[PDB]
Amino acid sequence: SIVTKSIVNADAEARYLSPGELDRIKSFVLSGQRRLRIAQTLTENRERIVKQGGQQLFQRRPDVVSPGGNAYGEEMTATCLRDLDYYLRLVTYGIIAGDVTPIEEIGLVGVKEMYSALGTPISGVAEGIRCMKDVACSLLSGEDAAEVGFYFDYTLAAMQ
Amino acid sequence: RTAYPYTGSGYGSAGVPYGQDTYGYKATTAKSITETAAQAGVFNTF
Amino acid sequence: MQDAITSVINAADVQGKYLDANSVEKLRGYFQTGELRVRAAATIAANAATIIKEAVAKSLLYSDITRPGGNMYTTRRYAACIRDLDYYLRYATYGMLAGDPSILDERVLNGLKETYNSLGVPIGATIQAIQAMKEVTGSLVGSDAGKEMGLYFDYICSGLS
Amino acid sequence: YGFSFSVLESQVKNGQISIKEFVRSLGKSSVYQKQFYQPYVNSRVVELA
Amino acid sequence: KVVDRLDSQPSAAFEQTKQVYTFSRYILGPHRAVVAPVAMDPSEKEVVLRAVYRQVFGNAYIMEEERAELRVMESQFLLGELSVKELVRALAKSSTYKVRFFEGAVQYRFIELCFKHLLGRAPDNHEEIAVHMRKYQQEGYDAEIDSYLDAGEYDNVFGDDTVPFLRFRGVYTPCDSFNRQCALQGGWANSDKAMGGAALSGYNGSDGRQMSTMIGNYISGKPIPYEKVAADTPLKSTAPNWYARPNPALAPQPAYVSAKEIAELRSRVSKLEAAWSVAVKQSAAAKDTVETWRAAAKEMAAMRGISPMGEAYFGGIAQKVDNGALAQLGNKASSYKKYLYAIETDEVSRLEVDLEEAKGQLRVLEAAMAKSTPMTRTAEFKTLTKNVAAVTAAEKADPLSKRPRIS
Amino acid sequence: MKSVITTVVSAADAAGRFPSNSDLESIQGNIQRSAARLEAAEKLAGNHEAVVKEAGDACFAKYAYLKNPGEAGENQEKINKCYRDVDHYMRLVNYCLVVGGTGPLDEWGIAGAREVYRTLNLPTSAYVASIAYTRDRLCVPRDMSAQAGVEFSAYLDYLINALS
Amino acid sequence: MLDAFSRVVVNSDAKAAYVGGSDLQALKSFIADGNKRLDAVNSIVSNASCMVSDAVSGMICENPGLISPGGNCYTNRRMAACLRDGEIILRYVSYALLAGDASVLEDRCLNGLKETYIALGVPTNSSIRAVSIMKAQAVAFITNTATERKMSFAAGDCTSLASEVASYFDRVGAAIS
Amino acid sequence: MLDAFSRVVVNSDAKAAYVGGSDLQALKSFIADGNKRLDAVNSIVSNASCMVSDAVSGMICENPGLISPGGNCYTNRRMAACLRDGEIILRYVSYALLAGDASVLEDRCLNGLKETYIALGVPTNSSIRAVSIMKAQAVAFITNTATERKMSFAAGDCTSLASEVASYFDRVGAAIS
Amino acid sequence: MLDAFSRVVVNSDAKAAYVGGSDLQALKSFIADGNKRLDAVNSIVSNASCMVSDAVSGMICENPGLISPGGNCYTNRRMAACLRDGEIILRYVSYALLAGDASVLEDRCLNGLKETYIALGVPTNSSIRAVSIMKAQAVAFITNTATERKMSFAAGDCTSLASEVASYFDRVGAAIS
Ligand SMILES: C=CC1=C(C)[C@@H](Cc2[nH]c(/C=C3N=C(/C=C4\NC(=O)[C@H](C)[C@H]4CC)C(C)=C\3CCC(=O)O)c(CCC(=O)O)c2C)NC1=O
Ligand SMILES: C=CC1=C(C)[C@@H](Cc2[nH]c(/C=C3N=C(/C=C4\NC(=O)[C@H](C)[C@H]4CC)C(C)=C\3CCC(=O)O)c(CCC(=O)O)c2C)NC1=O
Ligand SMILES: C=CC1=C(C)[C@@H](Cc2[nH]c(/C=C3N=C(/C=C4\NC(=O)[C@H](C)[C@H]4CC)C(C)=C\3CCC(=O)O)c(CCC(=O)O)c2C)NC1=O
Ligand SMILES: C=CC1=C(C)[C@@H](Cc2[nH]c(/C=C3N=C(/C=C4\NC(=O)[C@H](C)[C@H]4CC)C(C)=C\3CCC(=O)O)c(CCC(=O)O)c2C)NC1=O
Ligand SMILES: C=CC1=C(C)[C@@H](Cc2[nH]c(/C=C3N=C(/C=C4\NC(=O)[C@H](C)[C@H]4CC)C(C)=C\3CCC(=O)O)c(CCC(=O)O)c2C)NC1=O
Ligand SMILES: C=CC1=C(C)[C@@H](Cc2[nH]c(/C=C3N=C(/C=C4\NC(=O)[C@H](C)[C@H]4CC)C(C)=C\3CCC(=O)O)c(CCC(=O)O)c2C)NC1=O
Ligand SMILES: C=CC1=C(C)[C@@H](Cc2[nH]c(/C=C3N=C(/C=C4\NC(=O)[C@H](C)[C@H]4CC)C(C)=C\3CCC(=O)O)c(CCC(=O)O)c2C)NC1=O
Ligand SMILES: C=CC1=C(C)[C@@H](Cc2[nH]c(/C=C3N=C(/C=C4\NC(=O)[C@H](C)[C@H]4CC)C(C)=C\3CCC(=O)O)c(CCC(=O)O)c2C)NC1=O
Ligand SMILES: C=CC1=C(C)[C@@H](Cc2[nH]c(/C=C3N=C(/C=C4\NC(=O)[C@H](C)[C@H]4CC)C(C)=C\3CCC(=O)O)c(CCC(=O)O)c2C)NC1=O
Ligand SMILES: C=CC1=C(C)[C@@H](Cc2[nH]c(/C=C3N=C(/C=C4\NC(=O)[C@H](C)[C@H]4CC)C(C)=C\3CCC(=O)O)c(CCC(=O)O)c2C)NC1=O
Ligand SMILES: CCC1=C(C)/C(=C/C2=NC(=C\c3[nH]c(/C=C4\NC(=O)[C@H](C)[C@H]4CC)c(C)c3CCC(=O)O)/C(CCC(=O)O)=C2C)NC1=O
Ligand SMILES: CCC1=C(C)/C(=C/C2=NC(=C\c3[nH]c(/C=C4\NC(=O)[C@H](C)[C@H]4CC)c(C)c3CCC(=O)O)/C(CCC(=O)O)=C2C)NC1=O
Repeated sequence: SIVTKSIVNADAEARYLSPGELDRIKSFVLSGQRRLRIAQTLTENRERIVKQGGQQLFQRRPDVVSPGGNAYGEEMTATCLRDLDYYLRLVTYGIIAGDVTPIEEIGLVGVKEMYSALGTPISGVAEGIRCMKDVACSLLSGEDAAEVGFYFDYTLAAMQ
Repeated sequence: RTAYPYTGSGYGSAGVPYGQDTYGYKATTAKSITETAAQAGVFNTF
Repeated sequence: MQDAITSVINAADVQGKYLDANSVEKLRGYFQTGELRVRAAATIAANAATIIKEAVAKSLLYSDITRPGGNMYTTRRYAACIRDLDYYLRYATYGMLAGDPSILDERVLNGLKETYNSLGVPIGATIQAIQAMKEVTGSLVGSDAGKEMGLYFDYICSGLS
Repeated sequence: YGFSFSVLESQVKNGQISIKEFVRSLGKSSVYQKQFYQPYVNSRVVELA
Repeated sequence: KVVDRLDSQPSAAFEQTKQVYTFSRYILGPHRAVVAPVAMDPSEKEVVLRAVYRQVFGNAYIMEEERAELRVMESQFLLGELSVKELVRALAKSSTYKVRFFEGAVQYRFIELCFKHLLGRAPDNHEEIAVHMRKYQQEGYDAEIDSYLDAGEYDNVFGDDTVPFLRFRGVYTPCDSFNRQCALQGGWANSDKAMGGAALSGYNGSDGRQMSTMIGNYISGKPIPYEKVAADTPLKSTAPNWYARPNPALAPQPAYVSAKEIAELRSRVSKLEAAWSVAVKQSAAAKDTVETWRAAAKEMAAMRGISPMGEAYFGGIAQKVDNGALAQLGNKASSYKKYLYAIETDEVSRLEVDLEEAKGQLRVLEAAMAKSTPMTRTAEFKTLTKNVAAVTAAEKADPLSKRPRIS
Repeated sequence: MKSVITTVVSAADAAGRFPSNSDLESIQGNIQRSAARLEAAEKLAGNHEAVVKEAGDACFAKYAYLKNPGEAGENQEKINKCYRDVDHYMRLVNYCLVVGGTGPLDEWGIAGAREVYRTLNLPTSAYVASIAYTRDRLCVPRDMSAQAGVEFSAYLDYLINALS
Repeated sequence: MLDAFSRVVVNSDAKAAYVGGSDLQALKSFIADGNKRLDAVNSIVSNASCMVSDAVSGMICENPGLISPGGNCYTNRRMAACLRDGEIILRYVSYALLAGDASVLEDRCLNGLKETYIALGVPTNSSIRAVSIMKAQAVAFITNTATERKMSFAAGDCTSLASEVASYFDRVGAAIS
Repeated sequence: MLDAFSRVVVNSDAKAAYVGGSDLQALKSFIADGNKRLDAVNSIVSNASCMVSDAVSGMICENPGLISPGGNCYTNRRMAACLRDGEIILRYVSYALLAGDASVLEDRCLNGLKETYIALGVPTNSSIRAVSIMKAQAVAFITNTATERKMSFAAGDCTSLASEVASYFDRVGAAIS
Repeated sequence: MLDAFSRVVVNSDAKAAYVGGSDLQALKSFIADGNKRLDAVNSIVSNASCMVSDAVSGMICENPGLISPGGNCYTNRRMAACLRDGEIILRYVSYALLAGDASVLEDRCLNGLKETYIALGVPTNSSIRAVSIMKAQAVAFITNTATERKMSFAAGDCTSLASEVASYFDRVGAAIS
C-alpha cells in the first residue's frame, strides 16, 4: 500500500516522514471512501468481467484454445479463466491498497518463470488481462476508469 | 484458513514471521557430543 | 567435495600407503562408468527445464499445496519451487559425474531440513517431487544411468527427510 | 541482461548469509570479473574495487 | 451387500475359499487350511500331521523322542480310518494334552485354550463359556470335548477334512473377539506353556500351574488393551509388509520418559484435532479454486469438434488431435498421477497423518508412565523456562456425582 | 508375496527343515529367468505413461456409454480415476515382474476387487478391455525381447483371468 | 442383548415389580407406532448397499490421501475391508432401530472397536466421517428428504425415529474416538 | 514375508513409483552374485547340525549355572528344547540369508520371542551367547576360515555375505535383549 | 563397568596424554590388587546365572505364600520381574565389588528402592531373605568354598574381598528394609 512503502522509504533513510509523505497518507485515507466503492463494483462483477474477459481473449487468440493450445479442452479452459479470476482479484487489492504492491508480490514477481515453466504463452495471458480491462473500464465512469484501467496496464507491463 | 501456514512478510504472507520466529538462520543451541551426554546423566561411563 | 578418485586417494593417503591393488581396483571401476556418466549428464543438461516441468506436473501440480493456503500458492512461492527443484536436479548431476555424494551434503543437505522447517516448507511434498523427478530422469538416461542418477536423488531424499 | 544469482538470492533472502556475504560472493563471481576485472589493469582494478 | 455370508455358514457350491477369507488376513500369512488329500504319500501324511501338532498343541515342544500315546493315534490316522476331526478329537483326550493344559489349568484357562486349539476363535461372550463350564462339571472332560467339537461350529468351518487354523473370519460378532483372538494366539513365537506361565511356576519346568490372564475381560464387558493385540501378535506374523503411513506396529517402550515431553505432545495432538475439525468442513468445494469455472470452461471449450484424426489445421499446419477420452479433456499423465501424491500435497490428509503419527507416539509415551517411584530420570531437553505449575489443591474437573450418599 | 523364494521358505518353514538342495535349485531358476523378466520390468517402467494412455482410451472407445450421466465415467474426476486404475494395474505388473511371481497382484490388486467393483458399480468387463488391448498391442521383438514379451503377457492375462 | 420391551423388564426387575399400568404407557405407545418402525427401517435396508458406497467414498472425497499409497483405504483388500465395516455398522444400527434399544449395538458391534482400529492402524477420525455421512443419510431416508430418491409412505410425521437412529450413530462415534 | 526383490517393491510403493532403471541395478547386481549367496547358505546348512551343538555347549562352559539345579539347562527335557531353539533360530537366519531381507526373521522368529523368554524364565544374556556363537561360526564358514573344516569353492571375495549374516544375528540378539 | 579402572592414553591428538592435568590416583591404586579383584568378580559373574535362580527359589521354598495365588509372585509377569530384579541387584554389587566402593550401588540401585517396594506391595521381609542367600552364596564363591563347583584360581587368599562383598549385600538389605 501507499502507507507501508511510504514508511519503509522513510525507514531506510533514518528519518521520519516529510510533509510530502504525510500529506498523502492524509490524502489517501480521505480517498479511502471512493476506493471501496470502485473495488465494490469489480467485486460482484467478476461473473461478467471474467467471462467476457475470456470472451475477447479466445476471439483474439484462438491458438491457445485450439487443439494444441495450452488451454485446450474443458479442463484447461476452466483453468484458463481461473487465472483471470486471480488477476481480477489482485486488481481489487491494488485499488484498495492504492498501489500495485499487492499485485507486485502476488502474480507479478517471477511470473515469467511460472508461465514459461507451465508451457503457457505469457503473451497470451497478457492479452487476457487487456480484454478484462475494456470490460472493467466499461463498467465505471471516466474518473474511475482512469484508475481501474490504470492497474491493469501495469499488470500488462510487468507481464511481458 | 489453511493450517500449514508459512513465513515471510509483506503481501503474500500468512501473518507468521519469517522462520516462525523472525530468524532465517537460527543459531544452534545444542552442545557437542560428549557434554550433551554429560547433561543426560545416563552416559556417565561412556 | 571429493569425487570417486578423490575419495580413493584420500583413504589410500590417510593410511600413508601407496595405491595398492584394492585402491586401483575401484578406480578402474570408476573409469569404466566414465563414459556412461557424461552421456547421462549430457541429456540432463539438455532437458533440465523439461524434466522439472514433468516432475511437478506429475507429483504436486494439482494438489492443494498448489491452491490457496497450500505451500506453493503465490507466484513468488511457485517460482521458488522450480528454482528449488533445479538445484536438486543439478547437484544430483554433479554427484553422478563425481561418483560421490559428498558434494550434496556439503552444499545442499546441511542446513536444508533445518531451513524448510523455518520457512514451513512441507518436506513430505518435497521428497515426492524429487521421487517423481527421479522417475523421469530414469526415462532419459536409460536404466543403469538412471540407477546412477537415481542413487543420488534418494540420497537427497534420505538426508532431507 | 537477465543475469541471475539464484543461489545467492537464496542464501541472502533466507538470511543464511549476510549482505556482506552476498556482496563478497558477487565480487568473486565470474560475471563480475568479466565486467570489471578482465578489461582493466590491476592498477585500475584496485580503484574500481 | 459386500459380504454375502459368513464363515460359520458352510461354503455353498461355487468357491474354493470362503468369501470372508479372500480379503481378510487369511491369504497373507500361514494361518490357512492344509486340508488332507484323498490318497497321499507318507511325506504328505507327515505334512498334515505336523500342522496338527502345531495347531492343537499351540507351538508346544512335543518332544518327538517319546510321542508316547501319540503313535497309536497317529497310526489310526495314517491308515485313514481316523478323520482329521477324529484325530484332533483323539489328541484332545490323551494324557499329553491333559498334563499340559488341564492338570494345572483354571477352568477359564482351559476353556480359552480349547477355543484356540479346537476351534479357531476366542470365546465371545460370558454365557458361551458358562455353557462349557457347566458341561464339564456334570459330564466330565471326556464328554466335554465330545460335546465341544460336535456342535454346529466345527463341522461347518473346518468339516471333517481340514485341520483347525486361526480363523481370521472378517466379521467378528463382538468386536473384542478379534482382540482376544490375537491376545491368545500370541504371535509366531509364544506357546501356551509360555503364555499361561506354566514353565516359570514349574518345579524344574514340570507340574506347574497354568494360570490365566484376561479373566477380567470375560466377566465384565471390557476390551483388551491395545499393547497385547499389537506387539506380541499374529498380525505381525501375517503382516502385509505394506507402506502403511500410520504404522500399526507399536514402538518399543522408551527408557526415561519425561512429563515435559508428554505435556507438549498432548497439546500438540489437541492442536491437530481442533484444526482437523475446522479444515474438514471446507473440503472438496472451497479448496478447489478451478471448480468454480468448470461450469463455463467446459462449455466455452465445446466448439469445433474434430471427428477423424488430423484437423485443427490452423492456417495450414498439422497441429492434430489426440481424440482419446483423457486428452479431449486436456489432461495428461500428471493429472491422474496427482492422486498418488496426495500425502504431502494435501491439506486434510496432512493433518490426519500427523494426527495418527503423534497419537501413536502419545499412546506409547503415556503408557510408559506406569513407572513412578525409583525411576531414574534424565533431561535430554535443554532445561528451558517453560514449566507447568503443580497447582492441584482444590477441585478443578470433578466428574458429576449428583448422588453423594443418596441412600 | 507369492514368489520363488517365499514358496521354498514357506514350505520348508512349515516342514521345519533347513533349505536343502531342492530349495537352492529353485533359486537357480531365479537367475536364468530373471534376465528376461527384468527387461520387461524396465521397458514397462520407462514407457508407462504412454502405455496406459494408449490402453485407457480403449476402455472408452469400446464402451462409449461411460460418459453418460449416472454411469461410471460421467465427469472429469471419475475419468481421471479410471485412468488411474489402469496405471495401478500396470504398476503391479511391473511389481510382479521384479518380484518373480504373482505376489503384488494377488495381494494388492486382485484380493477384494470383486467386492469393490460390485459395491461401487464399476463394470469389470471395462477393465479387461483395457488389459486385453495391451496384450494385443504387444509386438514381441519390437516392444521388448522375445522372452520378455512372454513374461509380460503372462502376468497380463493372469490379471485378465483374475478379473474374468 | 435386549429390545424395547425387555429393556423396561430389567428396569422393573431391579425393584422386583410387576409390570403395571403406569409403566406400560410407553410400551402401549410403542406398538401404536410399531407400523412406523417397520416403515422406517425398511427405507434404510432397501438402500443399504448404496448407503455404504455413498459414505466410504464420501470419506474419500473429503480426505483424498486415503487412496494415495500409504493411506489406509488404498489397496483393493483395504477398500473391500473398509466397505465391509461400512456395512457391519449399518447392519447393527438397523438392528438397533428395529429392536428400539441400543443394547445389541454396544455388546456386539462397538465393544472393542476402538482398540481394534488402533491395532490395525485405522485412523479414528476418518471413521467418524464415514459414520456421520451414514448419520445424515439415515435421517434423510426416514424423513424421505433424500434428494434423488423418494419412496412411497403414508402421510404423517416420522421425526422420532429419525432422532432415534441419530442417537444410534453417535454411539458409534463415541465408541471409537 | 519379504525378500530382497520385494523389499525394493514396497520401498517403491512408498513413493508410488515404477521399479525403473535406478533400482534394477541394485537387483541385477543381487542376481550377479546369486551364485555366491547359494554357496554361502550351503556352508551354513551343511554344518548346521554340528553348529548348534558347538554353540549351545559353548554357552554352558561359559555360564555353568544353567546346568546347575534350578537352572535352565538342568532338566533333560529342558536341555532338549535349548538344542531346538539353537537351530530354529539357525533355520530362520538361513531363510534370511536366502531371501536377502530380514522380514521373515522379524515376523516369525522374533515375533514375540522377547515376551516368550521372559514368561518361560529363560536367561536372556545366555540366549545372546547361544546366538552369537552362531554369528562367529557363520562368518567363519562363509569366509571359509573355520579352523577345522574347509569347503571347496571357486575363489573370490565373499565379505559382503559375511557381514550380511552378521547383520541378521544382531537383529536377533537385539530383539531378545 | 569400564570406568572402574583407569586406562593410560599414550597416543597423540587426545588432550588427555598432554593436557590431562591429572592421573587418577584413586584407581591406579586399585590395580595394586587388581588381578585378585578381577578373579573375584569373575567368580561371581560366571555363577550369576545360577546364583539368582537358587536364591529366588530359596525364599520361595522357605516362605511359600509368594507362589500361592494372591501372593506377590504367583502370576507370570510378577515371577519374571522377581527373577529380573535379583539379577540386576547382583550386577550392581558386582559393579561395586569391581570398582571397590559402594558409591555406584547406592544411587543407581538403592536410591528409591524402599519407596518402590512399598508402592507395589512387595514383601520387604521376604526380599531381605533373598539377598542374604546371595550374601551367603557370594562368600562361598569368592573363598572357593562352594560345595558343587570349584574354579582353578592362583594360590593365595581372598578373605577381605569376601567380607568386602558381604558388606555390600546388607547395605542393599538395609536400604530396602
Ligand atoms: C512396455 C510395453 C510396451 C509395448 C507393448 C508397446 C505398446 C505400444 N506400441 C505402440 C505403437 C506401435 N506399435 C507398433 C507395432 C505393431 N503394430 C501392429 O499392429 C503390429 C501388431 C505390431 C508390429 C510388430 C507400431 C507399428 C506402432 C506405431 C503405430 C501404431 O500405433 O500402430 C504404442 C503407442 C505409443 C507409441 O507410439 O509407442 C504402445 C503403447 N510400447 C511399450 O512401451
Ligand atoms: C491397489 C490398486 C488399486 C486399484 C485397482 C484401484 C481400484 C479402485 N478404484 C476405485 C474407484 C474408481 N474406479 C473407477 C474406474 C472406472 N470406472 C469407469 O468409468 C471405468 C469403467 C473404470 C476405469 C477404466 C471410478 C470412476 C472410481 C470412482 C468411483 C466413484 O467415485 O464412484 C476405488 C475407490 C477409491 C477411489 O480410488 O476413489 C478403488 C479401490 N484403486 C487402487 O488403489
Ligand atoms: C464384529 C464387529 C466388526 C467390525 C466393526 C468390523 C471392523 C474391522 N475391520 C477390520 C479390518 C480393516 N478395517 C479397515 C477399515 C478402514 N480403514 C480406513 O481407512 C477406513 C477409515 C475404515 C473403513 C471405513 C481396513 C483397511 C482393514 C484391513 C487392515 C488389514 O488388512 O491389515 C478388522 C480386522 C479384521 C481383519 O482384518 O481380518 C475388524 C474387526 N469387523 C468386524 O468384524
Ligand atoms: C466427494 C464426493 C461426495 C459424495 C459421494 C457425496 C457423499 C455425501 N452424500 C451426502 C448426503 C446423502 N448421500 C446419500 C446417498 C445416496 N443417495 C442415494 O439416493 C443413494 C442411495 C446413495 C448413493 C448411491 C443420500 C440419500 C443423502 C441425503 C440427501 C439426498 O441425496 O437426497 C453427504 C452429506 C451432505 C453433503 O455433503 O451432501 C455426503 C458427504 N458428497 C460428496 O461430496
Ligand atoms: C412387513 C412389513 C411392514 C411394513 C413396511 C409396514 C407397512 C406399514 N406402514 C404403515 C403406516 C405408516 N407408516 C408411516 C411412516 C412414514 N410415513 C411417512 O411420512 C414417513 C416418511 C415414514 C416414517 C419413517 C406413517 C406416518 C403411517 C401411518 C400411521 C401409522 O399407521 O402408523 C402401515 C399401516 C397402514 C397401512 O396398512 O398401510 C403399514 C402396514 N408394516 C409392516 O408390517
Ligand atoms: C518360532 C519361534 C520359536 C523359537 C525361537 C523357539 C524357542 C522356544 N523355546 C521354548 C522352550 C524352552 N526354550 C528353552 C531355551 C533356552 N533356555 C536357555 O537357558 C537357553 C539360553 C535357551 C536354549 C538355547 C528352554 C530351556 C525351554 C523349556 C521350558 C520348559 O520346558 O518348560 C518355547 C516354549 C515352547 C513350549 O515349551 O511350549 C519356545 C517358543 N521355539 C519356537 O517355536
Ligand atoms: C567351554 C567350552 C567351549 C567350546 C566347546 C568351544 C566352543 C566354541 N567354538 C567357537 C568357534 C567355532 N566353533 C565352530 C564349530 C564347529 N566346528 C566345526 O567344524 C563343526 C562344524 C562344529 C563342531 C561340531 C566353528 C567352525 C568355529 C569357528 C572357527 C573354527 O573352528 O574353524 C566359539 C566362538 C569363539 C570363542 O568364543 O572362542 C566357541 C565358544 N569354546 C569353548 O570355550
Ligand atoms: C543349487 C545350488 C547352488 C549352489 C551351491 C551354488 C553353486 C555355485 N557357486 C558358484 C560360484 C562362486 N561361489 C563363490 C563363493 C565363495 N567362494 C569363496 O571363496 C567364498 C568361500 C565363498 C563366498 C561365500 C565365488 C567367489 C564364486 C565365483 C564367482 C561367482 O560365480 O559368483 C557357482 C558359479 C560357478 C560354477 O559353475 O560353479 C555355482 C553354480 N549355486 C547354486 O545354484
Ligand atoms: C536399577 C535398579 C532396579 C531394580 C532393583 C528394579 C526395581 C524394580 N522392581 C520393579 C517391579 C517388581 N519387582 C518385583 C520383585 C519382587 N517382588 C517380590 O515379591 C519379590 C520379593 C521380588 C523378587 C525378588 C515384582 C514382582 C515387580 C512387579 C510388581 C507388579 O507387577 O505387581 C519396578 C517397577 C517397574 C518394573 O516393573 O520394573 C522397579 C523399578 N528395577 C530397577 O531398575
Ligand atoms: C527350601 C529350598 C532350598 C533351596 C532351593 C536351596 C537354596 C539355597 N542354597 C543356599 C546356599 C548356597 N547356594 C549356593 C549356590 C550354588 N551352588 C552351586 O554349586 C551352584 C553353582 C549354585 C546353585 C545353582 C552356594 C555356593 C551356597 C553356599 C553353600 C555351599 O557351599 O554350597 C542357601 C542359603 C543357606 C545359608 O544361608 O546358610 C539356600 C536357601 N536351599 C534350600 O533350603
Ligand atoms: C495470483 C497469481 C497466480 C497465477 C496467475 C497462478 C497461475 C497458475 N496457472 C496454472 C495452470 C494453467 N494455466 C493455464 C492458462 C492459460 N492458458 C491459455 O491458453 C491462456 C493463455 C492462459 C490463461 C488466460 C493452463 C492451460 C493451465 C494448466 C496447464 C496444465 O495443465 O499443464 C497453475 C497450476 C494449476 C493450479 O494450481 O491452478 C497455477 C498455479 N497462480 C497464482 O498464484
Ligand atoms: C543448493 C541447496 C539449497 C536449497 C535446496 C535451498 C532452498 C531454499 N528454498 C527456499 C524457499 C522456498 N522453497 C519453496 C519450495 C517448495 N514448496 C513446495 O510446496 C514444495 C514442496 C517445494 C518445491 C519442491 C518455496 C515455496 C519457498 C518460498 C518460501 C517463502 O516465500 O516463504 C529458500 C529461501 C530463499 C529463496 O528462495 O530465495 C532457500 C534458501 N537453498 C540452497 O542453498
